[PDB]
Amino acid sequence: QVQLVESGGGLVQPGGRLRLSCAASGFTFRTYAMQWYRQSGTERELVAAISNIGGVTDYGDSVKGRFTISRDNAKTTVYLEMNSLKPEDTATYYCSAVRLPQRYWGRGTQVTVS
Amino acid sequence: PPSYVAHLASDFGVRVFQQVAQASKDRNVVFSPYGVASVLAMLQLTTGGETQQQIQAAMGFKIDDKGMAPALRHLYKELMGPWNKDEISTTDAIFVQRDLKLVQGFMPHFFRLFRSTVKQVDFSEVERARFIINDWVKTHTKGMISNLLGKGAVDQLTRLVLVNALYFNGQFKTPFPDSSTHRRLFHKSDGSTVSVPMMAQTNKFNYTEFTTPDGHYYDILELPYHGDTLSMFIAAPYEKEVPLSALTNILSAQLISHWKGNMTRLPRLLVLPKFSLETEVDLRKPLENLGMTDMFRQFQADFTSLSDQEPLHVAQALQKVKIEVNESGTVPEEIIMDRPFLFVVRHNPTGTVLFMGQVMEP
Amino acid sequence: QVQLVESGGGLVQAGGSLRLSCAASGFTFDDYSIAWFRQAPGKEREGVSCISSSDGSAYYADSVKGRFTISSDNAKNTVYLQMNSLKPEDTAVYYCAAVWARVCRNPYDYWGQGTQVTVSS
Ligand SMILES: O=C(Nc1cccc(-c2ccoc2)c1)C(=O)Nc1ccc(Cl)cc1C(=O)O
Repeated sequence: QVQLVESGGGLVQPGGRLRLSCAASGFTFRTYAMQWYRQSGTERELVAAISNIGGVTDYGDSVKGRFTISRDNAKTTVYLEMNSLKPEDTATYYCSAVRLPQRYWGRGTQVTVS
Repeated sequence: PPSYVAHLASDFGVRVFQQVAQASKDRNVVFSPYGVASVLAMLQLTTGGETQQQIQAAMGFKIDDKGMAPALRHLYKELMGPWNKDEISTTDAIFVQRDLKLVQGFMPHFFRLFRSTVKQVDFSEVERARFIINDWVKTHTKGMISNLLGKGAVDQLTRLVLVNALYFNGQFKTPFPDSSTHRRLFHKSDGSTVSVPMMAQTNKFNYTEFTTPDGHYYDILELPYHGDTLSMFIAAPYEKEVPLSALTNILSAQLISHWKGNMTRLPRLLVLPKFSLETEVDLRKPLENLGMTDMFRQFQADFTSLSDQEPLHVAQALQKVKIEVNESGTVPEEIIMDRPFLFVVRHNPTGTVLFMGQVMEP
Repeated sequence: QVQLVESGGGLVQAGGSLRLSCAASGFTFDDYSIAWFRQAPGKEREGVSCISSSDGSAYYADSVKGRFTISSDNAKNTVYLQMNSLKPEDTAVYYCAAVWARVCRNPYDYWGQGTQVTVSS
């Protein structure tokens, strides 16, 4: 029943926009922190992370102020606004819900830029 | 809206607390975010030029602008207005060398906005000047804040000092039973242990959970005070291995209002240590870290609004707070606050963060 | 083009004395507030001495009061810092700054490149 299904990915040209999304189900969304990762024969690197409420956000060094993570707990969704995309950002972007020590993962979404 | 300054003052004050808590890890701290904003707003009128801009940039508003000072006077009579005289008391005061020629006409302007004056003492008689300031602070905190200016804090070269003192002893809306007060172990930052008295009360407590972006979650309770205007917010990590540094380093006055918003009343048995904490905070490093560096530096500070005859700079900027949480006596699932926790006293109608601190060892 | 040129620095034994001079070109020190600053290793730039144009009074930092003197010779368009009984702590880059204000305070209009004062024990 616990499922995190991400969407929104696609192919864009350098400098393009992308709006990620991940529908959640099967657990208490309101109490979990939501995150976003990425991978491509490498390790999964943290990109964004948000607190369950209050809007406390956290980002990796490569994202700078280009990605913004948000959430709508009533609609049980975490978002990722991706602007100013660059060849380094081409990766599979995974979502994840964490209320330690419990973590749930998504299936991923492929983001590719020229 | 008059509540527009209450949020700026509290957002600025909580930011000051973060600098204090960062420098005061493992040590007890009681602090007043509204207090440092109220006295720094007074310092705006005495400064000018670049020094004044550093303050206004960090506080986010100008005391000169229309309605700002009247709103702060309305906010003061708002917090010290519901007959809290025996429960809460504060005082703001700036002290400058007495034979220093001040800008003519500035004091009536300073008085028009704050209904107080900048006080003048002769710092060349060091202990007399230290006594006059300590007596002024003590008589204005109902006798609760003693020796704010410690021996050696000022000498004969001191020319300008800023002091801020607050006492708080608010009674909860529903008292903790004196019979339920028991001795229990408290776990400290270093992993050691100490037995301390803790109150206890089962009730329908306004509660919510809170998880930081890294997955660690927290318990957050609201304890109403008598009068239904003020409340104390308790917050601590669920796991004792997570330091309170994680909470305070992302702390915001806005975040506290989000906690209160997502709260629901649940039947809980709460045990909470009694604490009586008194802290003197040297505001120098915290205010410097927020860009207010000129005011403390000789021949760099711009106090030309207060004096354009001699140079001036802030020798000392000190806040001393004393808070007391007791059973407030009059005539089920558990939450154990047996680890370093954070407390916040809040005026819910205005969102003003009156008090804030960490209990590392009650 | 306004230019301030400090001189007089150098190496001197602890307890020694040195006289710094700052000459002005392109303007005159008259009715400017004048201050000597210094930047020691591991420390910020800190005020050393000040002449406030409001009345010409001299002011000194706590660590140099009674040891240093500041003065201005408008017939020579020069400002001086007499440094007596120097201590190892007095080692710093010493530069002069003028500001068109009644008292010494930031920001300053002009300042020189500075001169090195080194005090050995
Ligand atoms: O403060 C004052 N004068 C003064 C001058 C020099 C030194 C000191 C001083 C006090 C303690 O240490 C030094 C005080 C004063 O006249 N105030 C006031 C006047 C009228 C009204 Cl309506 C209210 C106030 C007030 O302040 O509420």
